[PDB]
Amino acid sequence: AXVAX
Amino acid sequence: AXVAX
Amino acid sequence: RLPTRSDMICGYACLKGTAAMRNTKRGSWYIEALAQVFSERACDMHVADMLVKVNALIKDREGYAPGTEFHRCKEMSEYCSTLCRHLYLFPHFQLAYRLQSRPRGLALVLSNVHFTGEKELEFRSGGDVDHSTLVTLFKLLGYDVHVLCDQTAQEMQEKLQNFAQLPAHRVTDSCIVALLSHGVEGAIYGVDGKLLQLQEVFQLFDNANCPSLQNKPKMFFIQACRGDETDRGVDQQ
Amino acid sequence: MRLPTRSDMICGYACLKGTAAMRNTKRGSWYIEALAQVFSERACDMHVADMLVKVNALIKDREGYAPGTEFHRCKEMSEYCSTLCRHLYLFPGGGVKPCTPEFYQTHFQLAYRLQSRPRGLALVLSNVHFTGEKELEFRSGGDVDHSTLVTLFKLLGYDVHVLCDQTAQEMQEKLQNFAQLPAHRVTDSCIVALLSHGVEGAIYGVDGKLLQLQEVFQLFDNANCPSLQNKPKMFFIQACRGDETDRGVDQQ
Repeated sequence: AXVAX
Repeated sequence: AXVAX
Repeated sequence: RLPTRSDMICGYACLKGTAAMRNTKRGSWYIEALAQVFSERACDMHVADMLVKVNALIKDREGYAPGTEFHRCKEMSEYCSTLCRHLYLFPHFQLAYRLQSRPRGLALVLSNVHFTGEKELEFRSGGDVDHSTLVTLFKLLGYDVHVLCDQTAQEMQEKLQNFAQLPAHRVTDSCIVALLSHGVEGAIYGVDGKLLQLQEVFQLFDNANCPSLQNKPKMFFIQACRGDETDRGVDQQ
Repeated sequence: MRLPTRSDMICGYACLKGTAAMRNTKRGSWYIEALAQVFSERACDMHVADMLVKVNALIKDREGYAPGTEFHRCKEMSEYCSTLCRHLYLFPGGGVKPCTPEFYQTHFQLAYRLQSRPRGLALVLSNVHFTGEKELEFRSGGDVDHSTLVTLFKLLGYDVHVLCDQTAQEMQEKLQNFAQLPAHRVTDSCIVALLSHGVEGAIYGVDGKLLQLQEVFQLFDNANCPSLQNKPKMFFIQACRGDETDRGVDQQ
Protein backbone atom coordinates (compact mmCIF):
# COMPACT_ATOMS: atom_id res chain seq x y z
CA ALA A 1 0.00 0.00 0.00
CA UNK A 2 3.08 2.26 0.69
CA VAL A 3 5.34 3.35 -2.28
CA ALA A 4 8.43 5.76 -2.21
CA UNK A 5 9.03 9.26 -3.97
CA ALA B 1 34.49 48.51 8.21
CA UNK B 2 32.60 45.45 6.54
CA VAL B 3 34.53 42.02 6.14
CA ALA B 4 32.97 38.62 4.66
CA UNK B 5 32.59 35.24 6.71
CA ARG C 1 17.37 48.39 -2.14
CA LEU C 2 16.82 44.61 -1.83
CA PRO C 3 18.81 41.34 -1.60
CA THR C 4 18.90 38.99 -4.55
CA ARG C 5 16.55 36.44 -2.94
CA SER C 6 13.97 37.18 -0.22
CA ASP C 7 10.32 36.69 0.86
CA MET C 8 10.20 33.01 -0.06
CA ILE C 9 9.12 29.96 1.94
CA CYS C 10 9.55 26.35 0.91
CA GLY C 11 7.90 23.20 2.23
CA TYR C 12 9.54 19.80 1.69
CA ALA C 13 7.93 16.38 1.93
CA CYS C 14 11.13 15.05 3.55
CA LEU C 15 14.54 15.87 5.04
CA LYS C 16 17.90 15.95 3.23
CA GLY C 17 19.11 12.41 2.64
CA THR C 18 15.68 10.87 3.25
CA ALA C 19 12.81 9.79 1.03
CA ALA C 20 9.15 10.74 1.01
CA MET C 21 6.28 8.30 1.39
CA ARG C 22 3.35 7.95 -0.95
CA ASN C 23 0.13 5.96 -0.54
CA THR C 24 -0.88 4.29 -3.81
CA LYS C 25 -4.53 5.01 -3.01
CA ARG C 26 -4.50 8.26 -1.08
CA GLY C 27 -1.47 10.13 -2.45
CA SER C 28 1.55 11.49 -0.64
CA TRP C 29 1.60 11.86 3.12
CA TYR C 30 2.67 15.49 2.74
CA ILE C 31 0.07 16.77 0.24
CA GLU C 32 -2.67 15.01 2.18
CA ALA C 33 -1.60 16.71 5.43
CA LEU C 34 -0.86 20.02 3.70
CA ALA C 35 -4.30 20.12 2.12
CA GLN C 36 -6.03 19.12 5.35
CA VAL C 37 -4.29 21.85 7.35
CA PHE C 38 -4.69 24.67 4.84
CA SER C 39 -8.39 23.93 4.29
CA GLU C 40 -9.29 24.13 7.97
CA ARG C 41 -6.88 26.77 9.26
CA ALA C 42 -6.15 29.31 6.53
CA CYS C 43 -8.77 31.67 7.99
CA ASP C 44 -6.89 32.23 11.24
CA MET C 45 -3.31 30.94 10.88
CA HIS C 46 -0.39 32.08 8.83
CA VAL C 47 1.44 29.82 6.41
CA ALA C 48 4.56 29.27 8.53
CA ASP C 49 2.52 28.25 11.57
CA MET C 50 0.48 26.08 9.26
CA LEU C 51 3.48 24.12 8.00
CA VAL C 52 4.22 23.47 11.69
CA LYS C 53 0.84 21.72 12.06
CA VAL C 54 1.74 19.77 8.93
CA ASN C 55 5.09 18.83 10.50
CA ALA C 56 3.08 17.63 13.47
CA LEU C 57 0.89 15.33 11.41
CA ILE C 58 3.73 13.89 9.37
CA LYS C 59 5.71 13.12 12.53
CA ASP C 60 2.87 11.02 13.99
CA ARG C 61 2.07 9.03 10.85
CA GLU C 62 3.67 5.66 10.14
CA GLY C 63 3.55 3.24 7.25
CA TYR C 64 1.21 0.27 7.02
CA ALA C 65 2.21 -2.49 4.56
CA PRO C 66 2.96 -5.78 6.38
CA GLY C 67 5.62 -7.79 4.62
CA THR C 68 7.46 -4.98 2.81
CA GLU C 69 10.39 -2.90 4.02
CA PHE C 70 7.87 -0.02 4.31
CA HIS C 71 5.98 -1.47 7.28
CA ARG C 72 5.99 1.05 10.18
CA CYS C 73 8.40 3.42 8.41
CA LYS C 74 8.47 7.15 9.17
CA GLU C 75 8.80 10.55 7.49
CA MET C 76 9.58 14.14 8.53
CA SER C 77 8.57 17.23 6.56
CA GLU C 78 10.22 20.60 6.91
CA TYR C 79 9.99 24.18 5.70
CA CYS C 80 12.72 26.76 5.04
CA SER C 81 11.74 30.42 5.12
CA THR C 82 13.00 33.85 4.17
CA LEU C 83 9.68 35.59 4.86
CA CYS C 84 9.95 38.96 6.65
CA ARG C 85 6.29 39.20 7.78
CA HIS C 86 3.40 36.92 8.65
CA LEU C 87 1.80 35.15 5.68
CA TYR C 88 -1.90 35.14 6.31
CA LEU C 89 -3.67 34.14 3.12
CA PHE C 90 -6.99 35.75 4.11
CA PRO C 91 -9.61 33.57 2.36
CA HIS C 92 -4.19 41.05 11.54
CA PHE C 93 -3.79 43.06 8.33
CA GLN C 94 -0.97 45.23 9.75
CA LEU C 95 2.12 43.08 10.56
CA ALA C 96 1.49 40.70 7.60
CA TYR C 97 2.13 40.80 3.85
CA ARG C 98 -0.43 42.57 1.71
CA LEU C 99 -2.61 39.75 0.48
CA GLN C 100 -5.73 41.51 -0.79
CA SER C 101 -5.80 41.24 -4.63
CA ARG C 102 -8.26 39.09 -6.57
CA PRO C 103 -6.95 36.63 -7.51
CA ARG C 104 -4.64 36.21 -4.49
CA GLY C 105 -1.89 35.31 -6.98
CA LEU C 106 -1.05 32.94 -9.77
CA ALA C 107 -0.39 29.34 -8.72
CA LEU C 108 1.39 26.63 -10.74
CA VAL C 109 1.02 22.88 -10.07
CA LEU C 110 3.59 20.71 -11.90
CA SER C 111 3.14 16.93 -11.45
CA ASN C 112 5.37 14.37 -13.07
CA VAL C 113 3.55 11.05 -12.68
CA HIS C 114 4.24 9.04 -15.87
CA PHE C 115 7.87 8.49 -16.88
CA THR C 116 9.18 7.70 -20.34
CA GLY C 117 11.61 5.01 -19.11
CA GLU C 118 14.87 6.72 -20.18
CA LYS C 119 16.06 6.07 -16.60
CA GLU C 120 14.65 3.65 -14.00
CA LEU C 121 11.86 5.80 -12.55
CA GLU C 122 8.55 4.24 -11.54
CA PHE C 123 4.95 5.30 -12.14
CA ARG C 124 4.00 7.65 -9.31
CA SER C 125 0.75 5.94 -8.33
CA GLY C 126 -1.26 8.29 -6.16
CA GLY C 127 0.28 11.19 -8.07
CA ASP C 128 -3.07 11.94 -9.69
CA VAL C 129 -4.56 12.31 -6.20
CA ASP C 130 -1.86 14.80 -5.17
CA HIS C 131 -2.39 16.89 -8.27
CA SER C 132 -6.19 17.14 -7.96
CA THR C 133 -5.87 17.92 -4.26
CA LEU C 134 -3.56 20.90 -4.82
CA VAL C 135 -5.48 22.39 -7.74
CA THR C 136 -8.76 22.44 -5.75
CA LEU C 137 -7.04 23.79 -2.63
CA PHE C 138 -5.29 26.54 -4.51
CA LYS C 139 -8.50 27.37 -6.43
CA LEU C 140 -10.40 27.46 -3.12
CA LEU C 141 -7.79 29.72 -1.54
CA GLY C 142 -8.34 32.28 -4.30
CA TYR C 143 -5.59 31.55 -6.82
CA ASP C 144 -5.54 31.51 -10.65
CA VAL C 145 -4.24 27.95 -10.98
CA HIS C 146 -2.03 27.06 -13.91
CA VAL C 147 -1.22 23.34 -14.28
CA LEU C 148 1.43 21.29 -16.07
CA CYS C 149 1.72 17.50 -16.20
CA ASP C 150 4.53 15.11 -17.18
CA GLN C 151 7.34 17.38 -18.42
CA THR C 152 10.96 16.95 -19.30
CA ALA C 153 13.61 18.81 -17.34
CA GLN C 154 13.97 21.15 -20.28
CA GLU C 155 10.24 21.78 -20.64
CA MET C 156 10.08 22.40 -16.88
CA GLN C 157 12.83 25.02 -16.83
CA GLU C 158 11.46 26.75 -19.89
CA LYS C 159 7.81 26.92 -18.78
CA LEU C 160 8.75 27.79 -15.19
CA GLN C 161 10.63 30.71 -16.67
CA ASN C 162 7.53 31.56 -18.71
CA PHE C 163 5.37 31.38 -15.59
CA ALA C 164 7.72 33.67 -13.69
CA GLN C 165 7.63 36.31 -16.41
CA LEU C 166 3.85 36.54 -16.86
CA PRO C 167 2.50 40.12 -16.71
CA ALA C 168 -0.25 39.00 -14.31
CA HIS C 169 2.20 39.04 -11.38
CA ARG C 170 2.39 42.84 -11.54
CA VAL C 171 -1.18 43.09 -10.23
CA THR C 172 -1.29 40.25 -7.68
CA ASP C 173 -0.06 40.08 -4.08
CA SER C 174 1.49 36.57 -3.85
CA CYS C 175 2.65 33.53 -5.85
CA ILE C 176 2.57 29.73 -5.41
CA VAL C 177 4.52 26.94 -7.14
CA ALA C 178 4.15 23.24 -6.34
CA LEU C 179 6.48 20.65 -7.86
CA LEU C 180 5.66 16.95 -7.51
CA SER C 181 8.06 14.44 -9.07
CA HIS C 182 10.80 11.97 -8.44
CA GLY C 183 13.84 13.75 -7.15
CA VAL C 184 17.23 13.79 -5.51
CA GLU C 185 18.77 16.13 -2.95
CA GLY C 186 18.35 19.58 -4.43
CA ALA C 187 16.82 18.50 -7.72
CA ILE C 188 13.78 16.91 -9.31
CA TYR C 189 13.38 14.63 -12.32
CA GLY C 190 11.71 15.38 -15.58
CA VAL C 191 9.87 12.51 -17.19
CA ASP C 192 12.99 11.88 -19.32
CA GLY C 193 15.09 11.03 -16.29
CA LYS C 194 17.03 14.30 -16.49
CA LEU C 195 17.38 16.60 -13.48
CA LEU C 196 16.40 20.21 -12.76
CA GLN C 197 18.21 21.96 -9.92
CA LEU C 198 15.91 23.53 -7.36
CA GLN C 199 18.26 26.46 -6.99
CA GLU C 200 17.60 27.39 -10.61
CA VAL C 201 13.86 27.15 -9.97
CA PHE C 202 14.09 29.51 -6.97
CA GLN C 203 16.38 31.79 -8.98
CA LEU C 204 13.72 32.40 -11.64
CA PHE C 205 11.56 34.05 -8.94
CA ASP C 206 14.11 36.09 -6.99
CA ASN C 207 14.25 39.87 -6.80
CA ALA C 208 16.61 40.15 -9.82
CA ASN C 209 14.91 37.91 -12.40
CA CYS C 210 11.29 38.39 -11.27
CA PRO C 211 11.04 42.05 -10.29
CA SER C 212 7.26 41.94 -10.56
CA LEU C 213 7.10 39.74 -7.43
CA GLN C 214 9.46 41.93 -5.43
CA ASN C 215 8.55 42.15 -1.74
CA LYS C 216 5.64 39.73 -2.13
CA PRO C 217 5.48 36.25 -0.62
CA LYS C 218 6.46 33.37 -2.86
CA MET C 219 5.49 29.92 -1.75
CA PHE C 220 7.12 26.70 -2.95
CA PHE C 221 5.88 23.20 -2.10
CA ILE C 222 8.23 20.40 -3.18
CA GLN C 223 7.02 16.77 -3.14
CA ALA C 224 10.09 14.79 -4.25
CA CYS C 225 12.63 12.45 -2.70
CA ARG C 226 15.91 13.81 -1.34
CA GLY C 227 17.60 10.41 -0.89
CA ASP C 228 17.52 6.71 -1.67
CA GLU C 229 16.86 5.10 1.73
CA THR C 230 13.80 4.66 3.97
CA ASP C 231 13.39 5.74 7.61
CA ARG C 232 12.68 2.81 9.91
CA GLY C 233 12.24 5.17 12.85
CA VAL C 234 13.21 4.99 16.51
CA ASP C 235 11.27 3.90 19.54
CA GLN C 236 10.46 6.42 22.26
CA GLN C 237 12.54 6.26 25.47
CA MET D 1 3.98 5.25 18.77
CA ARG D 2 7.49 5.81 17.40
CA LEU D 3 9.50 8.72 16.01
CA PRO D 4 11.26 9.67 12.79
CA THR D 5 15.02 9.69 12.99
CA ARG D 6 15.09 13.50 13.02
CA SER D 7 12.48 15.95 14.27
CA ASP D 8 11.85 19.03 16.47
CA MET D 9 14.78 21.13 15.25
CA ILE D 10 14.94 24.76 14.17
CA CYS D 11 18.08 26.02 12.41
CA GLY D 12 18.77 29.74 11.91
CA TYR D 13 21.33 30.60 9.21
CA ALA D 14 23.10 33.93 8.68
CA CYS D 15 23.09 33.63 4.91
CA LEU D 16 21.51 31.66 2.07
CA LYS D 17 22.92 28.63 0.22
CA GLY D 18 25.69 30.01 -2.02
CA THR D 19 25.80 33.53 -0.57
CA ALA D 20 28.03 34.85 2.22
CA ALA D 21 27.59 36.53 5.59
CA MET D 22 28.79 40.02 6.46
CA ARG D 23 30.48 40.85 9.78
CA ASN D 24 31.39 44.27 11.18
CA THR D 25 34.96 44.39 12.56
CA LYS D 26 33.69 46.36 15.58
CA ARG D 27 29.96 45.68 16.12
CA GLY D 28 29.81 41.94 15.28
CA SER D 29 27.80 40.00 12.69
CA TRP D 30 24.64 41.49 11.21
CA TYR D 31 22.81 38.27 12.01
CA ILE D 32 23.98 38.01 15.63
CA GLU D 33 23.36 41.67 16.41
CA ALA D 34 19.84 41.33 15.03
CA LEU D 35 19.20 37.98 16.67
CA ALA D 36 20.18 39.23 20.09
CA GLN D 37 18.10 42.40 19.69
CA VAL D 38 14.90 40.61 18.70
CA PHE D 39 15.21 37.64 21.06
CA SER D 40 16.04 39.98 23.93
CA GLU D 41 13.08 42.23 23.08
CA ARG D 42 10.33 39.78 22.14
CA ALA D 43 10.89 36.38 23.84
CA CYS D 44 8.32 37.58 26.34
CA ASP D 45 5.52 37.50 23.75
CA MET D 46 6.64 36.06 20.39
CA HIS D 47 7.60 32.49 19.56
CA VAL D 48 11.04 31.70 18.24
CA ALA D 49 10.11 31.02 14.63
CA ASP D 50 8.08 34.26 14.38
CA MET D 51 11.08 35.88 16.08
CA LEU D 52 13.33 34.55 13.32
CA VAL D 53 10.98 36.12 10.80
CA LYS D 54 11.69 39.48 12.44
CA VAL D 55 15.44 38.89 12.16
CA ASN D 56 14.98 38.21 8.45
CA ALA D 57 13.24 41.59 8.27
CA LEU D 58 16.16 43.48 9.85
CA ILE D 59 18.77 41.63 7.74
CA LYS D 60 16.88 42.32 4.49
CA ASP D 61 17.01 46.07 5.25
CA ARG D 62 20.65 46.38 6.40
CA GLU D 63 23.22 47.29 3.73
CA GLY D 64 26.99 47.50 3.87
CA TYR D 65 28.84 50.72 4.68
CA ALA D 66 32.45 50.57 3.46
CA PRO D 67 33.26 53.26 0.87
CA GLY D 68 36.05 52.58 -1.61
CA THR D 69 36.08 48.83 -1.03
CA GLU D 70 34.20 45.97 -2.80
CA PHE D 71 31.64 45.69 0.05
CA HIS D 72 29.92 49.09 -0.19
CA ARG D 73 26.10 48.81 -0.28
CA CYS D 74 26.23 45.02 -0.33
CA LYS D 75 23.22 43.07 1.00
CA GLU D 76 22.62 39.84 2.91
CA MET D 77 19.67 37.47 3.63
CA SER D 78 19.20 35.16 6.59
CA GLU D 79 16.77 32.23 6.70
CA TYR D 80 15.74 29.46 9.05
CA CYS D 81 14.56 25.87 8.70
CA SER D 82 12.13 24.08 10.95
CA THR D 83 10.94 20.59 11.76
CA LEU D 84 9.25 21.91 14.86
CA CYS D 85 5.78 20.58 15.52
CA ARG D 86 4.57 23.19 18.04
CA HIS D 87 5.09 26.80 18.92
CA LEU D 88 8.37 27.42 20.70
CA TYR D 89 7.89 30.08 23.35
CA LEU D 90 10.81 30.64 25.67
CA PHE D 91 8.59 31.92 28.49
CA PRO D 92 11.30 34.12 30.04
CA GLY D 93 10.80 34.74 33.74
CA GLY D 94 13.39 37.49 34.00
CA GLY D 95 16.75 38.69 32.76
CA VAL D 96 15.01 39.84 29.60
CA LYS D 97 11.47 41.19 29.74
CA PRO D 98 9.41 38.35 31.24
CA CYS D 99 6.17 36.92 30.03
CA THR D 100 3.05 37.78 32.00
CA PRO D 101 1.32 34.91 33.84
CA GLU D 102 -1.80 35.35 31.70
CA PHE D 103 0.37 34.90 28.60
CA TYR D 104 1.64 31.52 29.78
CA GLN D 105 -1.84 30.41 30.88
CA THR D 106 -3.20 31.09 27.38
CA HIS D 107 -0.22 29.88 25.32
CA PHE D 108 1.26 27.00 27.29
CA GLN D 109 -1.07 24.22 26.11
CA LEU D 110 -0.28 24.64 22.37
CA ALA D 111 3.52 24.98 22.80
CA TYR D 112 6.56 22.92 23.71
CA ARG D 113 6.95 22.49 27.44
CA LEU D 114 9.53 25.14 28.31
CA GLN D 115 9.50 25.42 32.11
CA SER D 116 12.61 23.75 33.48
CA ARG D 117 15.31 25.72 35.34
CA PRO D 118 17.67 25.94 33.50
CA ARG D 119 15.53 26.02 30.35
CA GLY D 120 18.22 23.99 28.65
CA LEU D 121 21.91 23.66 28.23
CA ALA D 122 23.39 25.95 25.59
CA LEU D 123 26.69 25.58 23.72
CA VAL D 124 28.42 28.55 22.09
CA LEU D 125 31.33 27.54 19.85
CA SER D 126 33.33 30.34 18.17
CA ASN D 127 36.39 30.04 15.93
CA VAL D 128 38.06 33.41 15.26
CA HIS D 129 41.80 32.56 14.90
CA PHE D 130 42.73 30.42 11.91
CA THR D 131 46.18 28.95 11.37
CA GLY D 132 46.24 26.55 8.44
CA GLU D 133 46.95 25.81 4.78
CA LYS D 134 43.69 27.45 3.65
CA GLU D 135 43.25 31.17 3.07
CA LEU D 136 41.17 31.80 6.21
CA GLU D 137 41.54 35.23 7.78
CA PHE D 138 41.04 36.47 11.31
CA ARG D 139 37.37 36.90 12.15
CA SER D 140 37.43 40.47 13.42
CA GLY D 141 34.43 41.17 15.61
CA GLY D 142 33.97 37.46 16.24
CA ASP D 143 34.50 38.17 19.94
CA VAL D 144 31.47 40.51 20.23
CA ASP D 145 29.26 37.84 18.68
CA HIS D 146 30.59 35.33 21.18
CA SER D 147 29.85 37.39 24.30
CA THR D 148 26.58 38.67 22.88
CA LEU D 149 25.22 35.12 22.57
CA VAL D 150 26.65 33.98 25.93
CA THR D 151 24.95 36.92 27.64
CA LEU D 152 21.79 36.49 25.59
CA PHE D 153 21.38 32.81 26.34
CA LYS D 154 22.07 33.38 30.03
CA LEU D 155 19.44 36.10 30.21
CA LEU D 156 16.97 33.71 28.54
CA GLY D 157 17.60 31.00 31.15
CA TYR D 158 20.21 28.64 29.71
CA ASP D 159 23.21 26.95 31.26
CA VAL D 160 25.78 28.23 28.78
CA HIS D 161 28.72 26.05 27.76
CA VAL D 162 31.40 27.73 25.64
CA LEU D 163 34.16 26.52 23.35
CA CYS D 164 36.76 28.69 21.56
CA ASP D 165 39.03 28.00 18.56
CA GLN D 166 38.62 24.27 17.84
CA THR D 167 39.74 21.91 15.13
CA ALA D 168 37.12 20.07 13.12
CA GLN D 169 37.90 16.96 15.15
CA GLU D 170 37.57 18.74 18.46
CA MET D 171 34.23 20.12 17.39
CA GLN D 172 33.00 16.68 16.39
CA GLU D 173 34.31 15.09 19.57
CA LYS D 174 33.09 17.88 21.88
CA LEU D 175 29.73 18.55 20.23
CA GLN D 176 29.08 14.84 20.78
CA ASN D 177 30.06 15.01 24.45
CA PHE D 178 27.74 17.99 24.87
CA ALA D 179 24.94 16.07 23.15
CA GLN D 180 25.35 13.17 25.61
CA LEU D 181 25.41 15.21 28.82
CA PRO D 182 22.96 13.73 31.36
CA ALA D 183 21.27 17.08 32.13
CA HIS D 184 19.31 16.85 28.87
CA ARG D 185 17.15 14.20 30.51
CA VAL D 186 15.48 16.77 32.78
CA THR D 187 15.87 20.06 30.86
CA ASP D 188 13.23 21.11 28.33
CA SER D 189 15.12 22.38 25.28
CA CYS D 190 18.58 22.85 23.81
CA ILE D 191 20.59 25.53 21.98
CA VAL D 192 23.75 25.08 19.86
CA ALA D 193 25.51 28.11 18.34
CA LEU D 194 28.34 27.61 15.83
CA LEU D 195 30.28 30.70 14.77
CA SER D 196 33.09 30.11 12.28
CA HIS D 197 34.07 30.31 8.65
CA GLY D 198 32.58 27.76 6.37
CA VAL D 199 31.12 26.67 3.09
CA GLU D 200 27.76 25.38 1.97
CA GLY D 201 26.84 22.61 4.36
CA ALA D 202 29.96 22.68 6.52
CA ILE D 203 31.94 24.92 8.86
CA TYR D 204 35.71 25.18 9.28
CA GLY D 205 37.84 24.35 12.28
CA VAL D 206 40.87 26.45 13.10
CA ASP D 207 42.97 23.81 11.25
CA GLY D 208 41.14 24.57 8.01
CA LYS D 209 39.39 21.18 8.11
CA LEU D 210 35.61 20.89 7.56
CA LEU D 211 32.83 19.62 9.82
CA GLN D 212 29.72 18.74 7.84
CA LEU D 213 26.66 20.29 9.41
CA GLN D 214 24.64 17.13 8.73
CA GLU D 215 26.86 15.23 11.16
CA VAL D 216 26.32 17.97 13.77
CA PHE D 217 22.51 17.83 13.61
CA GLN D 218 22.70 14.05 13.60
CA LEU D 219 24.32 14.13 17.05
CA PHE D 220 21.09 15.59 18.47
CA ASP D 221 18.53 13.51 16.59
CA ASN D 222 16.10 11.02 18.07
CA ALA D 223 18.34 8.01 17.55
CA ASN D 224 21.53 9.47 19.06
CA CYS D 225 19.98 11.80 21.70
CA PRO D 226 17.05 10.02 23.34
CA SER D 227 17.00 12.49 26.23
CA LEU D 228 16.01 15.29 23.84
CA GLN D 229 13.32 13.25 22.01
CA ASN D 230 10.27 15.49 21.46
CA LYS D 231 12.17 18.40 22.91
CA PRO D 232 12.84 21.51 20.79
CA LYS D 233 16.44 21.97 19.68
CA MET D 234 17.65 25.31 18.32
CA PHE D 235 20.73 25.81 16.14
CA PHE D 236 22.15 29.19 15.14
CA ILE D 237 24.85 28.92 12.42
CA GLN D 238 27.00 31.98 11.70
CA ALA D 239 29.22 30.99 8.80
CA CYS D 240 29.50 31.68 5.10
CA ARG D 241 27.76 29.35 2.68
CA GLY D 242 29.88 30.49 -0.26
CA ASP D 243 32.43 33.08 -1.33
CA GLU D 244 30.38 35.56 -3.43
CA THR D 245 29.34 39.08 -2.42
CA ASP D 246 25.68 40.10 -3.00
CA ARG D 247 25.64 43.48 -4.74
CA GLY D 248 21.89 43.83 -4.16
CA VAL D 249 19.02 44.75 -6.41
CA ASP D 250 17.26 48.04 -7.07
CA GLN D 251 13.56 48.13 -6.19
CA GLN D 252 11.53 48.48 -9.44
